[PDB]
Amino acid sequence: RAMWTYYKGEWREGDVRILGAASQATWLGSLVFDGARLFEGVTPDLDRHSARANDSARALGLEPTLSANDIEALAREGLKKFAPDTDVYIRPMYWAEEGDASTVAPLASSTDFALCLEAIPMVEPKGFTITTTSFRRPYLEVMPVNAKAACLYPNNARMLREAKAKGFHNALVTDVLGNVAETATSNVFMVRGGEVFTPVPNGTFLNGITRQRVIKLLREAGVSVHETTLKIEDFREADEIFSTGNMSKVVPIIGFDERKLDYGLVTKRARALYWEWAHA
Amino acid sequence: RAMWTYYKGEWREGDVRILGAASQATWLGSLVFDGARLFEGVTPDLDRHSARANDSARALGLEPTLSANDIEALAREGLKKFAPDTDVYIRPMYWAEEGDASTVAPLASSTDFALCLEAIPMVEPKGFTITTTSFRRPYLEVMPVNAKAACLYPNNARMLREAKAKGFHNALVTDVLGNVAETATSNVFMVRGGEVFTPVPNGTFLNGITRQRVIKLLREAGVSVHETTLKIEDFREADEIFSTGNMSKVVPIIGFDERKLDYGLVTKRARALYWEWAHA
Repeated sequence: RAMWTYYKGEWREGDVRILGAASQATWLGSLVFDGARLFEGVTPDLDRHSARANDSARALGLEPTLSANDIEALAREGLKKFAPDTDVYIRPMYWAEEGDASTVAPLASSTDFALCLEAIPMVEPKGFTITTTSFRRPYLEVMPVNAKAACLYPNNARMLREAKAKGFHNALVTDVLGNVAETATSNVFMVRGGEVFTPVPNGTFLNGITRQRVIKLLREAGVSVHETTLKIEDFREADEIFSTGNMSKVVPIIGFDERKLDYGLVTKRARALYWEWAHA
Repeated sequence: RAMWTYYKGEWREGDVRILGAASQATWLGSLVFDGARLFEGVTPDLDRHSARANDSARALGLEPTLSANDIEALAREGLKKFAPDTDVYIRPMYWAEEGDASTVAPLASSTDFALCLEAIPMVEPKGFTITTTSFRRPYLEVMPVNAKAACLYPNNARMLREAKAKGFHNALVTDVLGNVAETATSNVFMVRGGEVFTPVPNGTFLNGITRQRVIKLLREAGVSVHETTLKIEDFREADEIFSTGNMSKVVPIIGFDERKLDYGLVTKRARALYWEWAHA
């Protein structure tokens, strides 16, 4: 429950109201965000997550108010406000307060910032199940998909609602071509014949920072990782399925519709490799 | 600058911060809104706009807290707080404060409400110009487009930015099939041979409340109105082009790229007919 938010030059505790009833971002959707993690005393790829927040802001027509180093430095300061050995979820946020002459389009100079830190214990994942969804990923021509932006997630939400209705935690999501992109909440991986396969980045989903780190570590450990075009059929044949993302880094997928799947060895190795590097 | 906002059972003037740093809606995009208008002492179709706010909410997985009559009554109470002869933009808003077990999907029971009234002068339009845009309308398969939702507008923002880059106010927007849908901010109409043509609803754009009113009134005045598929070429050859929407109701489009167009006679009839009905 413990929470600290940096807003208007001050660290503030608890619930901090940051968006106004007449803020452009509030009803016209310009807010972007990212996510880093403090756990077991370390903050892996905090620098990369800090940098992407600025990228996402610019991708949404905002003008980021802090350098990547500023955000990282501020994050580390905020973490100090927590009790020792407290795991924290770090969410930087940019948004426009005003619109330009068109009202709908953001006035870049009106960009504001907030950094929200929430105490969330880092727990070993028990894994989750997946099913298909009737909805698909958008693409750049119809949504700003090249950004970690709030406006993209109601799509993810309805997919999750659908999955939940069907008795599953999450959904395996395809792009408009019918090729697997990711889950409704995170990048997806599969293991087949001792090899790791993951959807090739094509811009319809975020090429996750955790994803890249895991690929890098797996290949360094001698594991073959293929970034290629994957279909639903490929995941039907998987020996293992897992996901990567900021909150828990590496999470097993223990069910795909009627096929139950074990928490696999290669997934466990991936997670082990991440933790080694994080504490190196 | 004058503003009155109803939030947590209380009216407050000026800037009211309604969305929290950790509100689900803030970084996951679940806020919906509508827009009605007070001008010259009347609030045409306030009831329809109030009702659609609940529709959009359910379309975003929210559970609206107020009936349409409740929303309208509140608006009428708030409007009394403004100085006489003040034109007001009326914006009801729904959003989720919490997410469910998935974090990303909104917890319907955590739906909250705010009604923001902004004094915005109703100006007699001189008309605006349009150009084409590289971006397209999304569709139901890839976004929850069946709602007046904040998450749908950063796409429109890109359209406006692109239009501004080419030296025009607004964009004439097509769906993925390549057919004209609307403008980046409002429904579009054209006039040809004394007949009115407007894009047929196909789910890629909002069937505006103003749009429906103008169609109804024109037909009652003996004007032929066609809801058909229109291409860019149709607007290239149009005798008149105009737009409808809550903000200014009926507005002429006086330019399509290099081609200037007059504020046409049928457009003037539409606006006159709207104002007549509005003051009835």
